[PDB]
This record gives sequence, C-alpha cells and structure tokens, in this order.
Amino acid sequence: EQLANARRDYEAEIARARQEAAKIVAQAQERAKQQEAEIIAQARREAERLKEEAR
Amino acid sequence: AQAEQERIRMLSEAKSQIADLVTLTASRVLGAELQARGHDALIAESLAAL
Repeated sequence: EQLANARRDYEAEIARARQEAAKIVAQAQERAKQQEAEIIAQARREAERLKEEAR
Repeated sequence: AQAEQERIRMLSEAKSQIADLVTLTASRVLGAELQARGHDALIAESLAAL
C-alpha cells in the first residue's frame, strides 16, 4: 500500500509539469517573435523613409 | 545612423557631381572668354618660360 501510494503521487506529479510549461511556449514565443519583428519594423521604418526624404 | 549614411551616399555622388560641374563651368568660362580676350595670345607666357 505504501509503495502504491508513493507511486500514485509520483505519477501525478511527473507528467503535468511539461504540459504546463508548454503553456509558456506559446506566449513566450509570441512575445519574443513580436518584439523581434518590432525591431525589424523600427529598422525598416527609417530605412526607406529617410532615404526618400533625403532625396 | 545607417539611414544617415545612406543619405550621405546619394549626397556623396551629388556632391562630387556639383564640385565637378562647378570646376568645369569655371574652366568653360575661360574657354568661352578666351575668344573675346584673345584666341592665340597665350604664346607670350610660353616664350618666357621656354
């Protein structure tokens, strides 16, 4: 009974951690990609516009 | 910074063109004014130098 009781808790606690951390992946990847794309957008907003105005 | 550099790049060609055009116009002023000031009177300087 003690072995089974320990095994039940261990099995309950083993699996859910990776699935819960996968909830991180979507939001963290969205934030990182959106901010990198915002960096690219900031780089590109000046590149064409300043050249056009400098002409 | 890179956009400033790119604008200077176009300005660099424009600046070189402006300098060359100004100097060439100054030369052509001598070329145009040469006929009125004297077409073949430049031999005097060469005789003294040579």
